[PDB]
Amino acid sequence: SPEQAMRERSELARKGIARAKSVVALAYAGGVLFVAENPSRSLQKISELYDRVGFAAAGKFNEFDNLRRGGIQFADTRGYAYDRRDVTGRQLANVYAQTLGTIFTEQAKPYEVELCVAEVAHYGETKRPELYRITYDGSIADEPHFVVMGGTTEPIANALKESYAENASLTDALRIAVAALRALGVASLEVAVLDANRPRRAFRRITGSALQALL
Amino acid sequence: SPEQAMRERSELARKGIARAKSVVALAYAGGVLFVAENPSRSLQKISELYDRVGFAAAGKFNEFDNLRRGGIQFADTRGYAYDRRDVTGRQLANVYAQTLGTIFTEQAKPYEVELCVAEVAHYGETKRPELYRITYDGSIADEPHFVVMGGTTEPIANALKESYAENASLTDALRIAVAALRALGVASLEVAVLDANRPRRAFRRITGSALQALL
Amino acid sequence: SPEQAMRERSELARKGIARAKSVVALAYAGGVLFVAENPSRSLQKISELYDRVGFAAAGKFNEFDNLRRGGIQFADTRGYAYDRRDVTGRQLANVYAQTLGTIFTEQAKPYEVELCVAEVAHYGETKRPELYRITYDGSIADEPHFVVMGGTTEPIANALKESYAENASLTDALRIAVAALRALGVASLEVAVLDANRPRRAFRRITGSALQALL
Amino acid sequence: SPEQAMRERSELARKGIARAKSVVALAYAGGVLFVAENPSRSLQKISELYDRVGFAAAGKFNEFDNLRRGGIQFADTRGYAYDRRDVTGRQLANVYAQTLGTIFTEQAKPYEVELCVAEVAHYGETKRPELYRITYDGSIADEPHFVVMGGTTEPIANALKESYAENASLTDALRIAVAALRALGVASLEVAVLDANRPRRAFRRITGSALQALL
Amino acid sequence: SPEQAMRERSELARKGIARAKSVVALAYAGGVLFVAENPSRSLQKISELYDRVGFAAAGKFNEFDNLRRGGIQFADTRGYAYDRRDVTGRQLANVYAQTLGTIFTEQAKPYEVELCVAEVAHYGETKRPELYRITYDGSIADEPHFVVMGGTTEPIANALKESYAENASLTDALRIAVAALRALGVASLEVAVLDANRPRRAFRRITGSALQALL
Amino acid sequence: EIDDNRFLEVTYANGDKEVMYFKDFNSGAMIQNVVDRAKKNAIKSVLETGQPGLRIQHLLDSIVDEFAENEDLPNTTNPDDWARISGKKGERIVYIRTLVTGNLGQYL
Amino acid sequence: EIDDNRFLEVTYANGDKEVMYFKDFNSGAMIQNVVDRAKKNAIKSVLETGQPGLRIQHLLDSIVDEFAENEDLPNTTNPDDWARISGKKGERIVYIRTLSNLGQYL
Amino acid sequence: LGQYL
Repeated sequence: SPEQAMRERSELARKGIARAKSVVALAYAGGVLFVAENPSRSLQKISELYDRVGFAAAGKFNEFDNLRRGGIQFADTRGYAYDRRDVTGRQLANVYAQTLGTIFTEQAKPYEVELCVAEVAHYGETKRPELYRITYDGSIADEPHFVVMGGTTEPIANALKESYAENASLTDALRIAVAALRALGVASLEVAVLDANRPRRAFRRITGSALQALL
Repeated sequence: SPEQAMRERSELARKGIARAKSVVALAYAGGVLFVAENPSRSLQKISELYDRVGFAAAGKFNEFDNLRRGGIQFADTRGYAYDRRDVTGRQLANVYAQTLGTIFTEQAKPYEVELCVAEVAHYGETKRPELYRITYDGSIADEPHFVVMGGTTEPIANALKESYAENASLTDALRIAVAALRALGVASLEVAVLDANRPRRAFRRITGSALQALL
Repeated sequence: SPEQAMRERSELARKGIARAKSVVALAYAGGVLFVAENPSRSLQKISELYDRVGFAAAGKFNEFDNLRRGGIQFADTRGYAYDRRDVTGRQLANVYAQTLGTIFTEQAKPYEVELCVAEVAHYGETKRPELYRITYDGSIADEPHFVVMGGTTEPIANALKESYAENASLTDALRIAVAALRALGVASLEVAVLDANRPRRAFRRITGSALQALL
Repeated sequence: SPEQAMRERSELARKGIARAKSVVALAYAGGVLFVAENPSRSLQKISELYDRVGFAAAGKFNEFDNLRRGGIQFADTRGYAYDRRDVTGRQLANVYAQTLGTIFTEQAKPYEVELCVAEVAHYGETKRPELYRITYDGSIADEPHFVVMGGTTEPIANALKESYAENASLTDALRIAVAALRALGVASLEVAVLDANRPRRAFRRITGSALQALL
Repeated sequence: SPEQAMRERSELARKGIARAKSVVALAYAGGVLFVAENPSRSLQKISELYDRVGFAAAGKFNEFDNLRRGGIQFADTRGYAYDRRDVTGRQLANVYAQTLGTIFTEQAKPYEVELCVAEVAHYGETKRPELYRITYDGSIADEPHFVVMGGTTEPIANALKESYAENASLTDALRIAVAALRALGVASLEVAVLDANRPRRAFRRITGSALQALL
Repeated sequence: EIDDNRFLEVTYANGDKEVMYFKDFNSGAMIQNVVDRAKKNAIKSVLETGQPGLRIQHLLDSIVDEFAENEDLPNTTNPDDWARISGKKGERIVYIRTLVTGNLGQYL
Repeated sequence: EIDDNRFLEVTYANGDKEVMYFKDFNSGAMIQNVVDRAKKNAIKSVLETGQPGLRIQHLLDSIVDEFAENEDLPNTTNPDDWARISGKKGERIVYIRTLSNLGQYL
Repeated sequence: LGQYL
């Protein structure tokens, strides 16, 4: 029966994403901000994908780090084969959607993962940040303001719905994101930005004492 | 019993096409017009296939985009192997007729897709637009006037049956197609044409302010 | 038990041939005449195989067009490997029989097809037209006068049994064949001949206004 | 069950062997005579295998023709690899036995075939004709006088038992063989000989008016 | 059922880790100390992995020695491909986690093993020892002070919790580790250190009379 | 033979969807029930409005009500029909659906 | 339609997740149980404070306390009654959901 | 298969 078992994975996967930590990504004046609840110092859930494309995920790590690696592979092979400015967040999001769909209908177990691909404009350029959410189905959604992944997403999504403000500075967006995430110190937070002002590589982690000052 | 399994495959494919947006393609004075109900700005359901051959689809995105890519591959390999004017809409339709049959009988789940291949005459040439509809069965129907794909096709097909007029201009055919499709603004419509007057590449999207003026 | 499962396959292939249009092929003064009931303008059920060997079929189109292509492949590889006058209708018929038997026993679903291979003599030569019918299992039968394929074959076969006349002209054989087939205008008929008088390529379609005059 | 397979496969193939026309092969003064009941003009059940080795079969045409082709292949590869006089009827019979045993145990369906390999002496040489019968399982039997294959073998075998005479001429052996086979004109008989008097190629068909005179 | 297979795999591996001797690893002034209860003189459960990276395991000997070998392979291939100071305990731990996440879900029987990867700083450098524990599921835990593997971990862990002291000398940490392990002479103990003071290769076994003096 | 008389559609091993109207479940008992319901409606009309007699429109309304009241009868399996339909069809009924009344992947 | 009276979460064959609130399960026996629980709360209030009265807040709290104890309105797997609601919906009901050492989750 | 020598 296609209905019982192709759907059977959908509950399985939904359950796996819920027994994980919560991640948020939101647009602010200087680009995009990723704020994840992460206790470990070695294992991460936020990553650079390409010059202006970042990536956050929530769910089984062996699976979303597998996707992290695959996406890095893809982006670099394209950038070298054509050029750096040709790889876009949109292509990456689409590849992740195809790949998560193919795992959903073929592999034994569906990837209990939820992805967010983020993109900002190039240096000295003007364009709105783009956020995409890719689910375990292979579904892809275009988000204008923020993405919330993993755990219980309702309270965080609503708190962000009240607190969100376009063109908020880095400190305000960090306060809003940590506040809505609570609905945690520098020893339990993974924070990075897609700073639109950087010349080439936009991704930049905010850790330690600098993070301490920001929050 | 393969007699019963085939029946559940056909029903599953039919439900998937019904559980999707609606696309129409109709002949007008300057060629063929594709009008689809599409909210996303990145994901598209209308595409150039070859110089004078266009393509619309309705069903599961990843699958009809798989077919989109396969068809592009095919057409370009032929055009280079023989010549550009040898690739015809008829060949393309036939290839998607046999690929969807093979998928429908051999793969685990049948593709839930409905295809429409369109062709117009070459530049300075005279010939009637040809529309073909390829179903998940692999059946190919030759349409003289318009094709309606995906969702509930009856009311749209009837509204077009009353409003259709051969040699309608671009604006009239757009009004007729949007009206019958309603049975939506520039932010929820994907509109493109196979303009028979272009010298080589006939496919041409109509978006933004130009689309705004046309409708 | 294997024989009983084979009985289930025989019926399924027969049901597909029954759910289809009817084709006739008969001998007349100038060679052999194929007359098929075919509404489409792109999809064809009559084809040239080699210089003097023609082919008609009735059943699922994807499967008898697969056979059409395979037969073309075979005939040309032989003609080039040895010579043109070495490829005979008899070899072709035999290959189709072997292939339909292998398909009927080894593949999941039997080809719901019925084939007729026709051959005439070479130019300036004298010899009677040969008709062979190959059925879905691999059986092959030698016909002296006419072959009827697909749909309900009894009334057409009997009407031909009363009307057939050896050495009938092209027009009389066309009238007899259309009459017995009715037991349809140029917009619903596919008509071709294996004209024994042509120097090399004997197959020749009769369409449009010339067909209009003949019938 | 191991017992079920052997008893059931045996019945499935003995049925299909009795479900076919009858062939006889008998020794006469000039060599060996094959007389088969065969209505078709293209499909044959008697064949040359090598210079002095002939072959007759009864069962399912596609399969014993597969064996016919395999045997030809074998004999020619040996004759070229070593020499012509090294290929013997005994080797051929043995290969057919190995192959029919392997088919009978390993393939899905057993070959519903019955084979007879015949051999005569070389030119200007003296030696008795050898007849071997290979059955569907791989069994091989050495016959001194005649082999009867396919259909109901009892009445034909007995009629031959009363009528057989060693060193009978070609005409008498033909009368005896046709008579015992009846227990049919030139339009329903396939007749050939392994004429021991020919210099190299001993196999020779007797068809048409010459056959008419002989019978 | 994915849930029943997960709860069955999990309770068998765990019935193997607790079905084995106990190993402890703890930080002390000169680096990290491994103390395992091991009767054999040839079979070892503590091993050098790379210059500053050590390895201890508890479970099924053939399997954790398989992992021992794979890790050695990995570390040397990296060290040669890039450089020695690029291979870190963190990479190794991560590879073991991916491997124990793939074995557990894909192989027939999960590996019944518990791993501990240890790392110290380079020579003349200052940095805290890092301990990671990889479970048979594929989870990795960052430990600040000590890891206990195999057998009855909870009683041994309770004793270490009371006796542990940072910057304890080699003799004190050995007394604490043997004491908590008892909760055994040089003929039943496997003792090795990751001595941070060594110039390059930090791993060093303590056996025989030197071990005798230390305890 | 109108859309109003379409009761149930039936799928089989072949799976061809064959419509079953109310006429396939008509019986003398149903006819008597319709007549009795029409008589009750006529008596109600006499009680309320005061005009005596029987009307054809009462019969039509009774037919409509009787047909609409039997929409919950069908179930997974129904005998007394299989030995008449699965014969000419040649395939056993595997599914029955009531006709017109009133994210598992991405589907652009 | 506020998310304070959530009762069940149903995922259909189409994959559409819908929250069925109490509005689709207001049986008369459920109303009786609500009233009885409110009266019990009134007993507790009058025996705690002494004032002989019934508060509207008693019934308001009993509304949400009614489903703290199961009423047999939800069922395991797919209920036959749900197959009836699913028939009205036109989409087959697939998931009923009320409202360690197994790998690593981040 | 009755072929036993």
